[PDB]
Amino acid sequence: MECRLLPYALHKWSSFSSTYLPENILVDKPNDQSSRWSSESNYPPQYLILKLERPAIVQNITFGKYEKTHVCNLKKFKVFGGMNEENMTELLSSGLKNDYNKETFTLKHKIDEQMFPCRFIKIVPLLSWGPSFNFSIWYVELSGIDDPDIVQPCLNWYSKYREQEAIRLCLKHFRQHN
Amino acid sequence: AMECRLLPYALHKWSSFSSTYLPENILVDKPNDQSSRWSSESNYPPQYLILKLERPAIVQNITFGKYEKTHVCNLKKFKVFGGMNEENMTELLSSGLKNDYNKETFTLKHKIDEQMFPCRFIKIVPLLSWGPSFNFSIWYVELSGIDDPDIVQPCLNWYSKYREQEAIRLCLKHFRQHN
Repeated sequence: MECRLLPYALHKWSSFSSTYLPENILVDKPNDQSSRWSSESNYPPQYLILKLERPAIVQNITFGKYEKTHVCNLKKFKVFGGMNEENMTELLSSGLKNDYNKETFTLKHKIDEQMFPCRFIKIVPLLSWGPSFNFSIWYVELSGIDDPDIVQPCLNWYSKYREQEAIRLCLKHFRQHN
Repeated sequence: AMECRLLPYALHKWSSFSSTYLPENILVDKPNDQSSRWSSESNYPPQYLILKLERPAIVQNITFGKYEKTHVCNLKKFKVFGGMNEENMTELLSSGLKNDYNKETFTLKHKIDEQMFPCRFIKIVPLLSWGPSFNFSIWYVELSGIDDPDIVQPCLNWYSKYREQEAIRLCLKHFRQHN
């Protein structure tokens, strides 16, 4: 197989505090207490939306950390993904250890046995290890399959799937509201 | 049976209103009362009234009352829309009133091909006063058409099937425009 780092850019964010920029998640510098995104508050919604350079089967997410334990670290978070910003699919619900060790998590990337691609990944912090302090994310690395020979047929399948679901739900909702 | 009849309505939403020129003033036909009108707060868009019928109906006409004298606030141009909900309403009429003291009645679009369709909401959108200066004013509105449930219910059933087809067409058009 091949599994590759999937580059991304920061696309949207709920908020940020001071100089704790969304873009700080791009670099792994546990050596620097300011190299993180921090939300402005812990009240929802808070999130970062990452836009991949190209669509990919997004298989893992890796979170870096600070050199020491940190109150702002995410005790709980969710990850969503989709081909656009709206209607994203939940890919993961978990949490980080409050330590200085990088952690990698498998993301949902199949429906039944068929792989599906994302263009956007949304990280939703839910709980900090110390309840008061803003949510912080130090570093995010996405990995998966970006080989077009795999991604393209998955995109084709997934476009049809989402179209069928849109229709089914369009009519379901149309008929409920009548 | 199936006479064109007055269709009662209530005021549902409005863009704005000036001072005591309430949206509800369109419910009463009092041509000697200069204050018996809805007036928008300004003429900048969008301005509108949305009327909610008591029951769904085939809305066939709209009648506008007037003041006893000519008035600058009278609608030189206006449009009317209607729908089963407030969103995605259909244009039913684009016209204008005479600057006189005569009530005017206009036929509204109420068929798609040969099939009648019903509305629950009617939106009146003033566009021009006679009038360039003064705010948009509406003195009195009367809706008329068929509200006999033996006509309206089957028409609603058909229209739901029609709207479902259009929803599907547009859903796929919009899904496919976003590759």
